[PDB]
Amino acid sequence: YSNEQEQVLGQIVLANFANNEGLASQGDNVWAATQASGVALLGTAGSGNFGKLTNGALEASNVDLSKELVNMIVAQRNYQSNAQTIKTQDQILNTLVNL
Amino acid sequence: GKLTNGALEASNVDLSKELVNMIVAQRNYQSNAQTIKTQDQILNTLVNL
Amino acid sequence: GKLTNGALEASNVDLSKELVNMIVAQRNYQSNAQTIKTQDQILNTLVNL
Amino acid sequence: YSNEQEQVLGQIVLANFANNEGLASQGDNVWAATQASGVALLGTAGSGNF
Amino acid sequence: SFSQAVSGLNAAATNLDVIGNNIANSATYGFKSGTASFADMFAGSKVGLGVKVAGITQDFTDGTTTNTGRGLDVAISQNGFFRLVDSNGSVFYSRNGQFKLDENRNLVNMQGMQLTGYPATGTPPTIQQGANPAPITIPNTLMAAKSTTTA
Amino acid sequence: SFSQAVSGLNAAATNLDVIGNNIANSATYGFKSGTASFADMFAGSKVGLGVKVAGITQDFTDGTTTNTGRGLDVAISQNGFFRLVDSNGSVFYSRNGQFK
Amino acid sequence: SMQINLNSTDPVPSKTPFSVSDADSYNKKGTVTVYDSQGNAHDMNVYFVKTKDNEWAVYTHDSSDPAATAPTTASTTLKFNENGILESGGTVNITTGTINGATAATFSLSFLNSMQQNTGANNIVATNQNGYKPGDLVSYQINNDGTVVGN
Amino acid sequence: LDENRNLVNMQGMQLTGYPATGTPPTIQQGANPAPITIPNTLMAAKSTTTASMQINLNSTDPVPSKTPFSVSDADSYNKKGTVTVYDSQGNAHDMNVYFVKTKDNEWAVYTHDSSDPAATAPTTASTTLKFNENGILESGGTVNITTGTINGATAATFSLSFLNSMQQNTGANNIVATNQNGYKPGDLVSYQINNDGTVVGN
Amino acid sequence: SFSQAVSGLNAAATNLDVIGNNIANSATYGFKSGTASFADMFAGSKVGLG
Repeated sequence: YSNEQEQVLGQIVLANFANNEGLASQGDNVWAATQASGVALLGTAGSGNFGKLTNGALEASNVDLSKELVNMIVAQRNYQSNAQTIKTQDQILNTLVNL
Repeated sequence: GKLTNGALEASNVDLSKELVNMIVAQRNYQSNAQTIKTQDQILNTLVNL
Repeated sequence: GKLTNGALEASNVDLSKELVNMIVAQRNYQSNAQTIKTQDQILNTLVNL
Repeated sequence: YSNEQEQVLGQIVLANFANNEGLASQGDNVWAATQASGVALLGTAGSGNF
Repeated sequence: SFSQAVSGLNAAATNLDVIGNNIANSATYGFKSGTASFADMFAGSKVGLGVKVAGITQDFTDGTTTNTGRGLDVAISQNGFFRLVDSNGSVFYSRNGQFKLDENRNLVNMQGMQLTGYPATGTPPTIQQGANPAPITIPNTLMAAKSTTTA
Repeated sequence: SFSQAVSGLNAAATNLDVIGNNIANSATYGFKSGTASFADMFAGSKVGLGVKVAGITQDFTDGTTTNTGRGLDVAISQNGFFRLVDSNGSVFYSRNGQFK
Repeated sequence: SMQINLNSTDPVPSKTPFSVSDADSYNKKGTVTVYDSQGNAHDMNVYFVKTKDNEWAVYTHDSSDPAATAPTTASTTLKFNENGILESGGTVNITTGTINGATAATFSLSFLNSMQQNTGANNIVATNQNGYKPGDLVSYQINNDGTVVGN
Repeated sequence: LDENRNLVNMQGMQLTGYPATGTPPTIQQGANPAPITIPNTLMAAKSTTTASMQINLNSTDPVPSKTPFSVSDADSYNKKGTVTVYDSQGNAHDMNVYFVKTKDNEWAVYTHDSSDPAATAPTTASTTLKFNENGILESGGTVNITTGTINGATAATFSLSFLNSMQQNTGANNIVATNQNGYKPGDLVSYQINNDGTVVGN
Repeated sequence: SFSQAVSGLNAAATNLDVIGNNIANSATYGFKSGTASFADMFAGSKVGLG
């Protein structure tokens, strides 16, 4: 304030879950707690089992582009292999029908 | 805030940050283009069965 | 709206967004042609009975 | 409006059915209510089962 | 007999879609990558009926912390989730720390979801670490004065 | 399928347009930088339908003050906006202090 | 139910008697949201005040009732043994107030599994209650074991 | 890690293994495998039952000048050390151990609890460490020590050891090792699986 | 990947700006010089991001 005095308006609460993999993503970089993830355990930053908060900073995504590209290549090759299997079954069925 | 006479507030655009972000963005765009290329090859493979 | 003299309103066609749609529509067209070919083979195997 | 004030004209209604699969398609990306689907339940977006 | 080949093609398509989605959300502060988990579906016979996707598992590893600077921006380290509420009272969780004050002076993210926390009450206000979490507000009302009682 | 990659390309293009607007406006008194904020589009399935541009956020950091020697030039330090009126009486707000 | 952990090193508050407005008059405050017969939310505040080592007076108040009487008598007394395990006073029957004519709810509040040892500070391990508010059907599902569940 | 704190695979089948029983918990391999679970159950405190203080002593130290002993006066003793023990509630008791050289190779050690404000200062020898011809500890290496009663917690009595302590021409008296088996309550911070299959919660 | 080099470049730019500001105030009565303080940004992985 302007009177050389400050006030506290609130304290941001943090949530921790037993099962992180159980949280169902609802989009808009937002998660919703469900039965598999359990009930949310609430607390404050830096106390208990919570990490502290960094001010003036944002956490970026953990997506590495190189690994994604290589996995895309491998998955494309696997998809084409499965398509080859489908073609094989097609030729087998065509051979039997042409009998 | 107070007003300073005889001067202007310049832009807050730092050029080095913009250049680095441009490099990152272009690469991301190229990665997404590669994704589209992969899915295009997938659809071609399935069609040509 | 306002009128700006000495200026022209360019088109609103973005080439990137278009080329991608061209690829997608090409794939849709090829899929429909594949369906046509399938029905053609259906009629063929029925006729040759 | 131009008088620095906004005015509401209406609210879009949303309809949910007990049986979506029972809806009889009429074409033109349009569905029609039938006995199999049941009577449509009306409501507002973002509330209840909407 | 396409029982296996069709399932394999579907699994490969799902994995490729997951990879493409990961590629697309590369610049989404608060995004965690995903990986498809596959399982076979042997059923009675030994012929290996096919494959199925057992689920999609997130990768909840902390991303790089970038000092954008905007004061409201808060990055979270280690474990924890930011808690938000929509207009209908539902509770949601997010690692994205890009916040702004709306017209009613309520801390909201880009989508308008109200950030929650322990509110303060009393004179002087004290953080009610017990009080059920409430949306955080930053009123601009003028602050009253306290008569001198201890010096 | 195609939708995820299309959304990713659109988001990358929007980011690049924001960067281009910022870099072309590096020399503009009172201009504030912009940054695109992205959000994913999960809907029911866990497949991650894609990404979308949640918005473009301005950065209202006080820029460097540059003198010019003109008596009608004034800059707003810290917070504050110049209030302006057009021909129709509509109100507007700007940080640029070049007046004539 | 309210499982809490209390610190054995906390000094006895100076400001006798206990006052809800006086923060210095109590050691710890917690909140539990219960629901009455009609479905109104009662934010029951539970206050822990240390009296003598191995003794904690517990007071209760209704923060949703504007006509609730100010608590002047200790609601119960938690006594922890020399090993820090709760020995007596862990259960008490508590009745809330009346809001807009709704029937007050009488429920048993249990401090089972609460322990007093040398922790960092007073922290509430867990809170739970078996009441709820009216709910509208949102979704339905069939689980792995065949049970049909409506959320 | 599911909602019930068990280790399960993607399909939900629970991983099995040898459970841990006893205090301190150890893997008992004589039992049948059981599903592995990781509870948040706070860990209780352990009052100390065994403490150890290995120290090296200087031979050239002169005897204390200001007889008698006072815990307040620094010149009244040769050395002072601190060991933190824990009672039934996990409260910290700071045992100060005082070394006064009495005769050649003979060192009286006093024990005083500084965490209890109402405890009286010791006036009589708690133990007399005897060192042989060359450091080698001779006798008096183990002493029963009783804590004070603080905040209603049970006082923890324990055996405090000076084994392998030496007294030679070392430059000065400095503590080499202090150990104790007690700990204060702690909450679950992390969990890990070792390369030998053990699941360990930190 | 890119974030590490981005952080390094931003730190170097901040140091350069601080040095330039100090030089610009070479003749400024009562001015005290400034120096940037740097710290690594390890987060979980042993790579040490930035």
